[PDB]
Amino acid sequence: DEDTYYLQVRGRENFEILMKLKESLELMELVPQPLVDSYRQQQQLLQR
Amino acid sequence: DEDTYYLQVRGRENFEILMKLKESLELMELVPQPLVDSYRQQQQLLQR
Amino acid sequence: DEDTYYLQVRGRENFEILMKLKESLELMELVPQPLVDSYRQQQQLLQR
Amino acid sequence: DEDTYYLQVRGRENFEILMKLKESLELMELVPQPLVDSYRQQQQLLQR
Repeated sequence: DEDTYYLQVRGRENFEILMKLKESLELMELVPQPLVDSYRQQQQLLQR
Repeated sequence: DEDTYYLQVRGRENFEILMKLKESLELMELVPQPLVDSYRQQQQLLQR
Repeated sequence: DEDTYYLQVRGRENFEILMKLKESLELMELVPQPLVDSYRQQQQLLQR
Repeated sequence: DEDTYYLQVRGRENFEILMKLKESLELMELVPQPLVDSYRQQQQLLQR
């Protein structure tokens, strides 16, 4: 139990923010791991 | 068309982040407007 | 170490989605617990 | 004005949800456009 799930979200504004996020989170699995690591490094520089 | 929607999210980690968010976004409608305005002020102080 | 944090987000679209979310998540602490429980119940009805 | 921004988020749980999201949203720019389009198609199948 960890595959696709259904998220009931009320309100267009709310749905859109999460929908774009669902795409960002889901797509993060389709981005080459080595390329994500590099980004994490650029981000590791400063969380500010 | 702006009521509750269904968001298919794959991966437990992904689902949990959005699920907690769905709750935060949805609940934001149940928090007294005047009280949210006050918070926005405290937040308006600095986005840093 | 769990108070306010700084999140560096690149891209306006990205910043806005998270900013509105920061407000939703942060405000969730300002909404009466008993009132949130009631919502969670309405949400507990179905995650679909 | 649309580059990196700073998001002040209070509470570890809150910060973590948005932080992982900041990474997902930001990384979405590093994932080949043609590959994202394919995903969007798989997602276009059903929003349920």
